[PDB]
Amino acid sequence: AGSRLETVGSIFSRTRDLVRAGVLKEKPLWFDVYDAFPPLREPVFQRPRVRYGKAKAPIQDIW
Amino acid sequence: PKKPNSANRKCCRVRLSTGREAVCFIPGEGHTLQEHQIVLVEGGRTQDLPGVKLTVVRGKYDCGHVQKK
Amino acid sequence: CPICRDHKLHVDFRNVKLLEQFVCAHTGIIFYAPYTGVCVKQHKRLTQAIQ
Amino acid sequence: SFFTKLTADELWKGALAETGAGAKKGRGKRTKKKKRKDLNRGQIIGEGRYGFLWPGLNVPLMKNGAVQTIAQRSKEEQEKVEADMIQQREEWDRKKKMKVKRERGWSGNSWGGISLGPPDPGPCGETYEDFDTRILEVRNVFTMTAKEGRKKSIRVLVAVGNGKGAAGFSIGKATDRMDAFRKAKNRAVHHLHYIERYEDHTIFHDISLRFKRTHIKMKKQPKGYGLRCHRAIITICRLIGIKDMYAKVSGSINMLSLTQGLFRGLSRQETHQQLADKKGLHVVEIREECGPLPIVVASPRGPLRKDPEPEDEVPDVKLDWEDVKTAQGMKRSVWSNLKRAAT
Amino acid sequence: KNRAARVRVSKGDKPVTYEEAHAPHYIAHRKGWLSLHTGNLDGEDHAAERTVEDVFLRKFMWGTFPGCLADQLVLKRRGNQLEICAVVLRQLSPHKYYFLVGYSETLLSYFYKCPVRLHLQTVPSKVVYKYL
Amino acid sequence: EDSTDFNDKILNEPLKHSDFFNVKELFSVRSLFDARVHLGHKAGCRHRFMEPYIFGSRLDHDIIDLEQTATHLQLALNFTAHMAYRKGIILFISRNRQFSYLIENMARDCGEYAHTRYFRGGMLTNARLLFGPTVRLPDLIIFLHTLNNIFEPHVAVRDAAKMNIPTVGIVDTNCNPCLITYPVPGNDDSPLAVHLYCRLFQTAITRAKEKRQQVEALYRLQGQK
RNA sequence: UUUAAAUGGUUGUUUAUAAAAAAAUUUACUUAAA
RNA sequence: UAUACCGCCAUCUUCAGCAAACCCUGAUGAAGGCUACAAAGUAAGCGCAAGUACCCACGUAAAGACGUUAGGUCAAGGUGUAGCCC
Ligand SMILES: [K+]
Ligand SMILES: [K+]
Ligand SMILES: [K+]
Ligand SMILES: [Mg+2]
Ligand SMILES: [Mg+2]
Ligand SMILES: [Mg+2]
Ligand SMILES: [Mg+2]
Ligand SMILES: [Mg+2]
Ligand SMILES: [Mg+2]
Ligand SMILES: [Mg+2]
Ligand SMILES: [Mg+2]
Ligand SMILES: [Mg+2]
Ligand SMILES: [Mg+2]
Ligand SMILES: [Mg+2]
Ligand SMILES: [Mg+2]
Repeated sequence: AGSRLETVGSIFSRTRDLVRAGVLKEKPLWFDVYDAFPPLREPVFQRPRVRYGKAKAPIQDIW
Repeated sequence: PKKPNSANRKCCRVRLSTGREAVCFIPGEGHTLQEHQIVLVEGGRTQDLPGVKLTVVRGKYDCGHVQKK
Repeated sequence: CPICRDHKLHVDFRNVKLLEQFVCAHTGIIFYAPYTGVCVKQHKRLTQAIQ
Repeated sequence: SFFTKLTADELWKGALAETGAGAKKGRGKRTKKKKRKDLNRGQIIGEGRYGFLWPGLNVPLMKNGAVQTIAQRSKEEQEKVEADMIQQREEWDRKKKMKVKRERGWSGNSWGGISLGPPDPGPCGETYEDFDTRILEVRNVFTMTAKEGRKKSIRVLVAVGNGKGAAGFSIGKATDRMDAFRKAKNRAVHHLHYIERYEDHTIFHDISLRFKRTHIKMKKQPKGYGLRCHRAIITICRLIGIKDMYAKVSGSINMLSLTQGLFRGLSRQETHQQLADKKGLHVVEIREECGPLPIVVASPRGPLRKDPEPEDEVPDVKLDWEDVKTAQGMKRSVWSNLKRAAT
Repeated sequence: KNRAARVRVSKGDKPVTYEEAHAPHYIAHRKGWLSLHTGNLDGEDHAAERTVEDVFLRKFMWGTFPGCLADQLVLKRRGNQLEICAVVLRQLSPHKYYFLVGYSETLLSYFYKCPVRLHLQTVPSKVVYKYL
Repeated sequence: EDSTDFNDKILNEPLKHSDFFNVKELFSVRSLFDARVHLGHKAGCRHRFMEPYIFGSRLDHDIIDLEQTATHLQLALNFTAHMAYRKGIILFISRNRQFSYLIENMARDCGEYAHTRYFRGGMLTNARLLFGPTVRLPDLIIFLHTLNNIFEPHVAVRDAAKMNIPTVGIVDTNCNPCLITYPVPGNDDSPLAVHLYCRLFQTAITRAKEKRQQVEALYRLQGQK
């Protein structure tokens, strides 16, 4: 099957849970590589928000 | 009746034991009620007839049961 | 009801496996009649047989 | 005249009146909608009213190794053949009159809670026989077109689940109700959630959530409690595999908001292991039925912190008045805790 | 809108034969005539009697071979001979076909006082030209 | 009986080493700096999700931190090699028309696939209708440029996540890396930078495919005797 | 920016499943006798 | 009884749209789905078109979908329902 809910979790968590639940009969070719060498950040969808009030970006000027 | 219905619904005006006079719907097919007769009325509005909020009870005092077919 | 529709189900204090179906396994309370749909007559007989 | 006779297809097309102005814009609704009967069904070639036996057509060509000659059934023999034919028709007609018992959903004439069966197998020899489908809503939506005016469409909400944590829902739209069912059923299996069940029977913690204007408050319950929630939530819970839970739906009771809100809350629950790992502490379960026994349900896979979590004297938590009001015996309701069938 | 002999579009699930798929303005362009005789040629006689005979024969064969015909008849007339060409199905037993061919050829020869032959061509199923 | 041994010696063996394909030697922080990988867009073009990767703003020009680029690139090149070693279909996607010819050559040279053209709706989520019921979708998608030509995320980023296909992507300071599996913060405009990315990913893929052939051959020669 | 131009009786315009089956004929002269 | 219908048609049409099956968007609402230096659509089938008839590739015929007007026709013929049968 597979889950096309790209805004819920990541491709890893969705694949792991579906293989775990018995929906996906075989793990995809990439799964074992991700599990061994995962990325620094789990790719989860986030919504970009504008900064209001006193919220400022932490980027500093290089001098 | 009011829209979208059309009929000639048999009603009567009674003087209630409280002294008030109200219009009461007579249910069933065929009624033999005449003036000065005694009836028992109950609640329940006639959804068609605006303002008729009382119903005559069939089979009490003078108002008899509807005659079979 | 479930008891009256099958004439071979006998509500007896010895038919422990049938009586167990009408008791909660986790709490041990006898289900009230609306739970299973047994008529009042059979629920009374079931309660007495369970006791 | 023999030359004015038409064929069966032409006769039935006229008599049935399936294509006409009466059916274009909900103009004529007739309970006595005529049904087509094939009158050639039971007819045998060569059988007539006179009862002649034609060798090689009605009867076998050769009998006893000799060619049969033209014969005619006797009067009484033909009567039996004609009587049997009437009996066969009545039996066939009887079969069609019989009504098959349909398992009703939430109501007799409601589509909610009726099973649509397993999702259809995928093109690549893929099967979903484990999954069960159940309808949640069937709505007759309408749009306006320049040519035809009111254009009727069917919107169908269906949920699917295998009963072991994997469940999903989708909306299907089509002019025909069957097409809407199929589209929704097949699309739902491609949009599956995985729901974390505590001990494979309940939720890990109480979830309070508002999706748009619909509020859902779910409570974790012990085994044997059953499903004491909105009929739609009961249906979804059976597909997910949750056996014990309580839920109160407030605000708008929109079915699409409820379903989307339920899956949003259940998907975002924190398991006991995730809590132990995040906090670096043991998660110890205290059960009244087990006295003071400390049951460790989860331990931190990584290093275990040595500082105890700071115990705030007074918790600054937002309490729901309805919960507090019930705990103080201030909530009377003639509709609460009513005896109901096993769910 | 014109209606004559036009099988109208459905959902793409109605199988039509090649003859049924072509409207009347194709009768000398993409499809031919289902009957060939001399009645309708210039200076020829008896067009009326040929027409009645064709109408009867198409009715006769429809009822004589009920459920067997897979497409329309092709009636051919050469001199005194009448030849009926029918595309039938492969459901009825061959014995019943031979009986009906011997019966129809004899009965029709005595009815129209001419030698009549019936040429059957069997197909496993109706030949679908397109799905309308 | 033989399948499990084959899989262990070939498929599971490389997954036990931190850098099986030695991709760390392909690049250094100096080489990345000389390719202008650290040059980001102006601060007014900054995406909020790229702030963790930005070293700072030099006169309103965001400078990408190459020390994080190096760690992110190491993981991306490692993942790419393992997928090529496993005979995975790798698809290069980019809508930057200055580099469409370069990227399409790089894919053909390493025996992989490139999609540098207008991405038609449903290429990934409706593939079985577009290509055929038995079509095999890519196992990895490498975005050399993650933005389309209206400065918005390439539709394939969302659709790759829908289809559960891992994605490698060069994410400049104006890009959204939230759905890219292996983001590599770096300049995606300068030819020198794009030429380096193409050299690095082409080498890692070529190296991995040859290693798969060497390992299989050794296993087979030993198997007979 | 820029002439005038009123009217159109009442009620009616949207949901529950689908579809029959059959059966065989049963391989090679002439003849005769009591 | 054309307001039960088949059949044959008028009308917009001196139109170019109708649309199964999928995919995606709108927080999974009624609904919506294009930009070519392209940004989510792919689209069987039907109509247009193309072909064919007439004296040409022109023109004229023919053709002209889905629907609109419960449009016309129970009096071409057939036919559902109801009615008549000294
Ligand atoms: K009314
Ligand atoms: K009315
Ligand atoms: K009639
Ligand atoms: Mg009342
Ligand atoms: Mg009911
Ligand atoms: Mg016309
Ligand atoms: Mg850039
Ligand atoms: Mg006026
Ligand atoms: Mg008006
Ligand atoms: Mg009409
Ligand atoms: Mg022309
Ligand atoms: Mg014309
Ligand atoms: Mg044309
Ligand atoms: Mg009319
Ligand atoms: Mg008229």
